Amino acid sequence: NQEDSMIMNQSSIDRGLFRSLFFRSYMDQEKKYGMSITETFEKPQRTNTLRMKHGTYDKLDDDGLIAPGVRVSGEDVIIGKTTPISAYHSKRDASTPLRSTENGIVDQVLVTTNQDGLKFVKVRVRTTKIPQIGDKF
Amino acid sequence: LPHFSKDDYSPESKGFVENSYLRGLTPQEFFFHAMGGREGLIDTAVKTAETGYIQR
Amino acid sequence: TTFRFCRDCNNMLYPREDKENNRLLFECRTCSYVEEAGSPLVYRHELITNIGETAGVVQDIGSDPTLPRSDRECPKCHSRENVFFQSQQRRKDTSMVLFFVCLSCSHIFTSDQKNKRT
Amino acid sequence: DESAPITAEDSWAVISAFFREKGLVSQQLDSFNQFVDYTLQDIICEDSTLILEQLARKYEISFGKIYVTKPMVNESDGVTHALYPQEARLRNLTYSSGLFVDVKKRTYESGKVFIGRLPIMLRSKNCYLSEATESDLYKLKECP
Amino acid sequence: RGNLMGKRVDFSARTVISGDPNLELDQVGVPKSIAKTLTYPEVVTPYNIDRLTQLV
Amino acid sequence: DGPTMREITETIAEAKKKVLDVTKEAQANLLTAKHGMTLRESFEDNVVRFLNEARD
Amino acid sequence: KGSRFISTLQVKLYGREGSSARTIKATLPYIKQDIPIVIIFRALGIIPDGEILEHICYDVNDWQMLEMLKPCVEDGFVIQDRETALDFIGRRKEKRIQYAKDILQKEFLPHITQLEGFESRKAFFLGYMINRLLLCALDRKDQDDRDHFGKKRLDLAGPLLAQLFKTLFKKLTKDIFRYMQRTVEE
Amino acid sequence: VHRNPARLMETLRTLRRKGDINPEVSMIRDIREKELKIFTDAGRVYRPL
Amino acid sequence: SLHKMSMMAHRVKVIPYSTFRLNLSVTSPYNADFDGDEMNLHVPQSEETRAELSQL
Amino acid sequence: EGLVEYIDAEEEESILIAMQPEDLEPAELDVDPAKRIRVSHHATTFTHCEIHPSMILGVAASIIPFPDHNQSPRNTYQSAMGKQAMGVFLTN
Amino acid sequence: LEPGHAADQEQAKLIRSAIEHTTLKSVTIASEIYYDPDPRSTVIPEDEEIIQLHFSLQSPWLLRLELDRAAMNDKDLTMGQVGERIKQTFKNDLFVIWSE
Amino acid sequence: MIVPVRCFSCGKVVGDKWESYLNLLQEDELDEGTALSRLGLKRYCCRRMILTHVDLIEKFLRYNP
RNA sequence: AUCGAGAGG
DNA sequence: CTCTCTCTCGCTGACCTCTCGAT
DNA sequence: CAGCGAGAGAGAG
Ligand SMILES: [Mg+2]
Ligand SMILES: [Zn+2]
Ligand SMILES: [Zn+2]
Ligand SMILES: [Zn+2]
Repeated sequence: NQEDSMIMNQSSIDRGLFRSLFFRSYMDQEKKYGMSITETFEKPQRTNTLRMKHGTYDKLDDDGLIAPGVRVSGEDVIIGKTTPISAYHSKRDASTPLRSTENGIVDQVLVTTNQDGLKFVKVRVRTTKIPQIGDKF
Repeated sequence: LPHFSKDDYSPESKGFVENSYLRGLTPQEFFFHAMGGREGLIDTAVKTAETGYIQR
Repeated sequence: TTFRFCRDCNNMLYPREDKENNRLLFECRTCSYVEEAGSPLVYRHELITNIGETAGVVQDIGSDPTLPRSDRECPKCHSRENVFFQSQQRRKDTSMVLFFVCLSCSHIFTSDQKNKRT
Repeated sequence: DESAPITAEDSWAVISAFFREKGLVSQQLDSFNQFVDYTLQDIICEDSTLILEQLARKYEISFGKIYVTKPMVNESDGVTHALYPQEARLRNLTYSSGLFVDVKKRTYESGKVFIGRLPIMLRSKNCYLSEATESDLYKLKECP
Repeated sequence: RGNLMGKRVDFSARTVISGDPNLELDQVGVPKSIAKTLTYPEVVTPYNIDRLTQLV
Repeated sequence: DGPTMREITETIAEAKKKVLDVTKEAQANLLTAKHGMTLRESFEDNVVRFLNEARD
Repeated sequence: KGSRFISTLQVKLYGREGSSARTIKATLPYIKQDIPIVIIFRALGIIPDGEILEHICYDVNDWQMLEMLKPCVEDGFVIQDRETALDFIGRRKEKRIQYAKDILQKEFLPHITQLEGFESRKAFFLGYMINRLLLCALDRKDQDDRDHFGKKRLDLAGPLLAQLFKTLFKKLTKDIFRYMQRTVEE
Repeated sequence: VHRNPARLMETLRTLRRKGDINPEVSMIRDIREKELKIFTDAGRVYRPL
Repeated sequence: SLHKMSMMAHRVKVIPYSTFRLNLSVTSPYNADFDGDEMNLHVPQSEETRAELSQL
Repeated sequence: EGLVEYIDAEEEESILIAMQPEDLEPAELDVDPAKRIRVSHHATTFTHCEIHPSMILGVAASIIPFPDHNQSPRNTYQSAMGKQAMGVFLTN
Repeated sequence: LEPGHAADQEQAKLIRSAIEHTTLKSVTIASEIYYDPDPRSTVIPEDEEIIQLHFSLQSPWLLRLELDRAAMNDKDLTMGQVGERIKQTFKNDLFVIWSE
Repeated sequence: MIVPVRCFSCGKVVGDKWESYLNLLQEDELDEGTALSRLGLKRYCCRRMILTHVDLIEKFLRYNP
């Protein structure tokens, strides 16, 4: 407990104490280049997509949008989008990696259309954070 | 303070806090202590900036 | 030093000395009007001024809540209500001499024992 | 007993009534509400008319009172529909009210044009939520 | 000043710090993830060849 | 302790009485000013010293 | 109600505290050199020197303030008519006087009033400012502080939106005007 | 300027209490100052009392 | 980092949990306070550099 | 009704106020030692009386249990830290 | 203090008086510009008494300086010494008489 | 958000009591302390878990979805 | 990127 | 006279770390 | 926010 440190009862923590649901929402929208050219939300095709992020797309569905209940950590790709390029590797990856530190269970995914008409996706991942040594109290 | 009378150089108006922390502080005493503490925090940060310029 | 102007135009009088009878009289530039000088003081400079020790003393000052009310009492009308204030003049060197003003009879009684000048 | 003075405990009841009448953020809402109710009209009445003239004559455009729609959005390629704050936050779309001025054009010897979309403070008189019941707020998914 | 005098450094780590009574004053308690992340180049020697083989 | 608490309050009161006596003396204008020192300056030092010493 | 941006009027007392030739001089918003208060009062129309001092000073009794005023009256004796006071204005004839008059109506104390024939109220306020300057000079009153909360005004969201709204509305009205000038036909 | 300022101030205070004078508007009189400044101005923080 | 004392060589000990661990005493040269303070560790990459940290 | 009034800082300068209602009530002695020593107001005229002293405090400060019994810098530190503190931000 | 001089409070006072810049402004309560038509007869009764004090005796205009006793006592200078200082600074372009 | 199963310090189950506890204080207009004593939460920790808890699930339940 | 804002020692 | 000591209006600079917004 | 610095500027030699 020295220098303002503290000691917390592991038995009292095992019973849910100071336990925080942490929700993180990641958003990506279809980006319109104009002239009938649009970014596409789909699971990327490796030959079609160049410089894709080094993460698993297996969790990602066909649509390029992950589904609730999937467990994602590290480099797992939560949102999959491809960018047409002005002919091999025509698409370029716009997929959104999960942040490296998070482990998560996908709470929900919201797909809608904005005022201009582009498709919006918001993926909320849910983690439970338990008191761990060094957390500020 | 608006509660104190005009031209009061008496110790309570001038901010001397008779009461201890245990006893409790009257509202005027607390505001005066807050003035002092604010000066302290200001002093802390800005004077660290000055001292670091000196050190460099 | 009371300052005077010619009556007709109110522009400021200028001092003038007549040598033959050795007399001082003030003449306006705008109008040739000249008048004898009642007091023979062209100018006064106070390095130290007690003036402003009592500033804006009104009957209504007695009403103001901020100003404190003293225990002591004025000898003149023997009023008990009186309002006491520190000197209005704000100086590098100031005397912490309380000036007490009567609520009734408008008597101002300085706390200081040394000086009784108005 | 009415004549008896209050005590320190009685003061907290006055504080309570003050907060039920005003609320914590009352100052923000009052400023925005005044700006909508009266400031917009003064802003347009100042420099209201703008005239060019050539006798060889003068064209004047004066402005009637501004009308602020209850906040709603028209989806592009969609009908104009009421916008609500929960939907607005999920949509990444701005909470917005239409600004329409009665405009009168005269020639010196036309409906309500819509001058623009103004953001609306939540809990403003113009915002729906201020009128809404707590149960209505639950349905609207904005927290009571 | 921002680059030549001072640089971002490879092989740098940082953590919230708490103190251990049992740990010796000279030593530093490094988390296992930090230790795994950071690497020191060691030239293979006849002395270290067995140790390094097993580490790899 | 209660007895010690009463002694502390009595010390605060004695310092306050000294402060009011010095204030009355200033009001009477019968006061000794240190050379090169305004009368208000001297009054401020005396009262500050009284209150600090009383706290100590 | 007028344009938000500020005209700041300064009235300053020249010379060290222990000096001769102490003058009270104010800066006009558009004029290179501070003009003596007497010249300003003459251009304002308050011609009599005693009348100028009465505008400045509201108590007959106090001699000291009047004595400080007297050197400025000595600068004022040179110009005894309003036309010359308006003449010695700015840098570059009746055009100069006219520029002075327009400046007096709009530039100096715009907040009291910017219309014509209100010069006396402006002069009274100017004399009040000179009196305040002298009270600080007399040490009867201490200098005002900036930190006082009543002097501090906290702009809320509504006013902040109002300034931009007026700016944007001005730009949009200007744009509508450009369209109208562009096409005679529609 | 005004004379008998205390009567006018009592009237103004009673008007504010009635509410014909805006409750927000702040009127300050200092007697020694011999000045009365009334502020309808916005942006002044006020406290209930 | 006011001092050479603020940058001191330490002997690695690998610990399970996530916080850097340091002795209670060594806090004072570091100005360390165990509430939420964050400290940085750098790893030498050369034998001469390691010898410089260890010897001095 | 005119029972309560709104005071600007400049209007506050002209007024003299009392922290507590009981202090205005005329006072003509034994006391519990533990209660904090309060100077008698010694003031004759009170234009107004404060609704409650605690209202000087901000929201985060109003959360602090006994800021009167603690050093003010600590109250500032907690007023900053409580925004960092986790809680149920909204039901929605 | 000079070596071998301690507990010399008055020597320290003399040293203080010597080092301290003292001006007429420091000791002067007031400066007054009077007009006195006759050098022998002054309008001021006090000045007439002073004129009587010196059997021995230009411009009618007079400058009258009133100086505080307490400051003059705090300073080492006598009043005659102050009037002296004024005199040799003036070069006798101006003529000064001092009250006792 | 919901009644904790057990007091963190001991682990004595407190989730059985809550409903009853509420009813008791409403049924008899009983003070909270007597209700906690009848519940058997004699230790102030088991007491604290019930007294300090606020049941936010009701507010969450109000939302229609 | 850039600019800003917030926060921690 | 003058070159000088006096008086100017300039510019010039003033520990990391972590989010989050906008462009 | 000095400032030390060129650039005036009467000024007391
Ligand atoms: Mg820390
Ligand atoms: Zn005349
Ligand atoms: Zn009397
Ligand atoms: Zn328990």
